[PDB]
Amino acid sequence: RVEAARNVHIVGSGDTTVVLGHGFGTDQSVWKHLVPYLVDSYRVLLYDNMGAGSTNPEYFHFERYSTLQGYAHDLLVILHEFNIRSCIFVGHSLSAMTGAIASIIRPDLFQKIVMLSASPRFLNTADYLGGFEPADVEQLAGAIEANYKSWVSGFAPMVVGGDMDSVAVQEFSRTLFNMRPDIARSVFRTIFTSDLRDYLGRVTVPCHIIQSSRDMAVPVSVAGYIHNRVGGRSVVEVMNTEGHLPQLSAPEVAIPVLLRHIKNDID
Ligand SMILES: Cc1c2ccocc-2oc1=O
Ligand code: NA
Ligand code: NA
Ligand code: NA
Repeated sequence: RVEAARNVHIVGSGDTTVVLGHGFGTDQSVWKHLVPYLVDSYRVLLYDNMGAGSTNPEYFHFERYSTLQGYAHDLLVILHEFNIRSCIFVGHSLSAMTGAIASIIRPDLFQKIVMLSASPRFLNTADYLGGFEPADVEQLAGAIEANYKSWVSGFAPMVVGGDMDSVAVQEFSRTLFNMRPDIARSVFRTIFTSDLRDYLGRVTVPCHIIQSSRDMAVPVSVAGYIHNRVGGRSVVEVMNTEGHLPQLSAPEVAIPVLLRHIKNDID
């Protein structure tokens, strides 16, 4: 059941639905410090993607999940099946891009996109700074197929930032361990070999572009890159936070920023 893989969950109520997408290695629980502050005003729809929960027996890695375009298509199917009208889409990490891709096809279904820790491409070119040289990609991949357990122990603190002991690193490690290792590797490869830069000018719905100032995976210049290239309205806010999952690791800072961008129009 594709429904089992997505694990769509709804909470809250209101005239507007907020759809929350998550990044690689985590799941919808990454939004645990945001949801309490939305449910009074919004219906909230959460879903799992990018291989999350694939240690569940009922999980099957459908063919559509071979590409980020397939995830974008699947998001559109979710919006259809849950009768979504003009959602506020909040995408962490690559789900910002699957949301953006989807919004080019059904802009009528998106009131806005709020991007958190988004990047259209991690690998550098001669002319584009994504934050990774080839050596960096190969070193981050590390033991992902040799020894999944070892890989997680190194990957999780690097991505989350701060220090290995933090609850956020523990949480990210927990969700990584709810991924089947083969799926983690294939999705990791999909992501690092995807290049979404060409889509940006086709995006027309308003984009609120939020990131940590100190994110190992997303140089500060990436927020500006997106801002300069999208085809509709946009705004940038770079937070004084570290790490790729600041909604989990620095909620005291990140949650009020997210709420302001959810609740208020540009501009
Ligand atoms: C694969 C991958 C990542 C690796 C490191 O940092 C953030 C990432 O987000 C992703 O989707
Ligand atoms: Na697949
Ligand atoms: Na379906
Ligand atoms: Na608004």
